[PDB]
Amino acid sequence: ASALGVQNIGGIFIVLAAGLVLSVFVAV
Amino acid sequence: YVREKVIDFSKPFMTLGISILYRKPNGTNPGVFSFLNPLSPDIWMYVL
Repeated sequence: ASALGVQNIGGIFIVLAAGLVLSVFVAV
Repeated sequence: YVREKVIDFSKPFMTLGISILYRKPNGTNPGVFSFLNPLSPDIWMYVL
């Protein structure tokens, strides 16, 4: 079939958001 | 030959073959949305 995200790409955005929050937490 | 055991046949006019018939419509598609066809609009919202 065609291409999607979600199954293994859908958890990498959690890593992106956690990295953004942790980078802000270092930057304080 | 199965029918030939039942009834007689003459010499045939020409040999008749079996071949495949299917039209070829094909078509076109602009790449401005089909180029990003793996990139579903949920992933477009994720990247945005």
